[PDB]
Amino acid sequence: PVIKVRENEPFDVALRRFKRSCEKAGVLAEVRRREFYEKPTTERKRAKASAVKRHAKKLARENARRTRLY
Amino acid sequence: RKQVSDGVAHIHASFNNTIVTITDRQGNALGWATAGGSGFRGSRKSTPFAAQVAAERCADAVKEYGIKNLEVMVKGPGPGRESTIRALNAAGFRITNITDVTPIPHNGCRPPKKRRV
Amino acid sequence: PRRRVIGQRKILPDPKFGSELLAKFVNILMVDGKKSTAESIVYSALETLAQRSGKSELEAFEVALENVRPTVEVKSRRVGGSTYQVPVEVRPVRRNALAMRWIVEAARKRGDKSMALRLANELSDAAENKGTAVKKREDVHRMAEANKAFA
RNA sequence: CGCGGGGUGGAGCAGCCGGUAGCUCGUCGGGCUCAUAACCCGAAGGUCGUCGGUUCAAAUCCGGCCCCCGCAACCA
RNA sequence: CGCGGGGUGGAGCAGCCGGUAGCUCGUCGGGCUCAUAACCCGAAGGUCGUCGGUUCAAAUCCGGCCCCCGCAACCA
RNA sequence: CUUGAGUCUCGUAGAGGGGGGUAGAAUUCCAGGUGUAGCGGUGAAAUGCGUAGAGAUCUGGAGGAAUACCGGUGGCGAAGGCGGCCCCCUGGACGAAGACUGACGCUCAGGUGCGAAAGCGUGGGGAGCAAACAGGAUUAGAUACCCUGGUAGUCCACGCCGUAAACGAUGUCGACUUGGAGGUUGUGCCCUUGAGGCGUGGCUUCCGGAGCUAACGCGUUAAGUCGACCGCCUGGGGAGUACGGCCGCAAGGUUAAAACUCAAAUGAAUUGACGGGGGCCCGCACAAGCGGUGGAGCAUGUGGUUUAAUUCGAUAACGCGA
RNA sequence: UGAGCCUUGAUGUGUAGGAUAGGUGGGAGGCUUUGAAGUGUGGACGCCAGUCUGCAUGGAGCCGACCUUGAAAUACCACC
Repeated sequence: PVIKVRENEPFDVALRRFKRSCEKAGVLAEVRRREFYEKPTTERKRAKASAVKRHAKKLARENARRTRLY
Repeated sequence: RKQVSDGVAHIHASFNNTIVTITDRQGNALGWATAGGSGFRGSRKSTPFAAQVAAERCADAVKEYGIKNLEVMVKGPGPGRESTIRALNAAGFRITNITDVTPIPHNGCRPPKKRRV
Repeated sequence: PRRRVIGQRKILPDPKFGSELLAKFVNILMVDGKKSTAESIVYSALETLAQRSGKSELEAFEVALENVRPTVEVKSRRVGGSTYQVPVEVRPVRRNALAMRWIVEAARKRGDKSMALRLANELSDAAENKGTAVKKREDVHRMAEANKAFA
């Protein structure tokens, strides 16, 4: 996330840009992930579980949507 | 002491404590300050405010060097990350570059075990 | 409460000076619903204070109050294992009240003989920026300052 | 006996020119705290071992004495 | 017999100068606690084995005795 | 004889296996520079490391281990498992057409092999992580959880071990039975007029029909409808234990009882209740305030004790029946 | 990089105060064309009031007992 302040650019704006860049990188997230050792099994489980959740969100909810709430 | 116009601010931002170190562009440290040093302990020094004040202190310390331009290198995850740089800006250096320098391995060493809480 | 915020009840201004704040102060002072005695005491305090500092009765009182009003107070969140006192900006209605209460407390404490006299003394102290109420205010501020990291 | 350190607030470590008279833990009050400690604020405790003098500044520089240290030498 | 440790609050471990006379669990007291083993506050329990003396400080240093230890040596 | 089974031709995708190289990031240590009082850690602390100059920061070096992003309910493998890049050796799968062989097939007790992690042996290696161990906390205690360190081990070579919730808790092979939405990898045609259009094969994720099922659910990848072969079960405990055998350096594995004992034990779903599960909401529940009780004296009721008797009851009881 | 020394320079806030008074003795005017007061500032110290001093400019005056004070002028001076 290397950044250079442009000529006649505000500080705040620059900071914001930097933040955005960082977010894009996913650096903080990566750091968080590597704080502690995740057993392979655990890693697998999370990934599959997450996937399942995503699938549920996509399809079941869509089905629900077809019918009106009131 | 020899005055220097341009330098780097290294911001080591941990979860527990922020450390700000102003150095010349070559690597040689001019001054440093910490949230733990600024009169904050435990709960207090792991905060953005603490980090900011550390930064301020650091800035104050490198007054005699007469530093105008400054590039910032931000390391680690923490509260003292955005706040610290803001503080630095306030203190009145022309911030030139804002770099992230967190050490991310490309899967290298095994981290320590996960805490059971 | 949980359900509904309610509008603060109507307060009549005192007969002598025609002030809401004064009335409030008198009420605060009062004990056992003996309002009249309390108001008399307040009046006495004012008069003596006026004599001492010059100015007016009301103006002097206001000035005194001003030196004991807190910009910031603290409250206990305690989200962690140990308790964290957090500062909070204390609102116009509340700040005025707090100062008055503190003053009253100081008066109660004080070693002088008559209540009114004590009150007057307290007021004077406040005006000058020494005494008990002022000290309390300082302490309150100090605590906030200490815990400024939390926001 | 001779010679190098110096002698303090309940103990301890106090900024070459004599005008600064402390900091830690401690005890009490309060603030916050579930607690306790940590944390914040403030408060009582001196002689500067002593006797004197150079000088308005003196414990703060010197003359002697009492001790604590350290010295290294001695002993029919 | 001789020689090294010393002899206490219901048991135990108590700060080289004799002026400090305890801490743990225990019993009572009261609210915490959905319940206590609670956290926290306070309260009754001595002789310092004993007989004496150096001294205003003594159990606290010494002379003897009774025991608990430990000693290592002995035994026709 | 050619429909099953196999062989040949050309391609295809792949973390399939074995061997040997190499790359970059990051951690650790070493040497040196800059620099100055903290660092570290937690819920909060402390142990620990620091003025003998740590932490931070820059330069150079060493060494080990693992491969960010790509990366996907993606791929490959009989299962175990397999993930940077390159080369060498090497196994399987699938498709396209043809050509050939001509039932050569399926299953398999014994038998043989492969078989995560930990563990064992001998020899290397050792950065990080970390059983054991030590200290610091926490606690009534804390031989734990948390913190600071930390050795076997993890890594490599060659042997052994032979087990795991080794799971899809679902043996293998073949045939047949409505559909939809994808993913991946081929391939035929079509103006690819464009990322497309219409098919046809392989593997694969989810939903769901008939049917099946104790229900939950399964549902063309069956737990449906059938056939072939094998493995295995016969109430719970005792027990996957003892004895004996076989195997193993050992740890142990494997095979596998009985007495005695209970009238249950179990599975799925149901209604509640509960949760230091989750969401939404309320109440002087807290918060914000004011005044009390707990200390005092007395009144009064109760417990207790006392008494010849201190009447009996209440114990959301205790100025209560009274 | 430490550290002496012949020497010639600087250095010194009790409050009274012209304000950054170390002390003794000889003393009432020392310096000024081998260039005096005012101005520009380069480097030092610092109790932020100022003090010493380099080079430039300027060319005919600044500082004395003073009023105070336990002690009087860095008016010249030697001793340290």
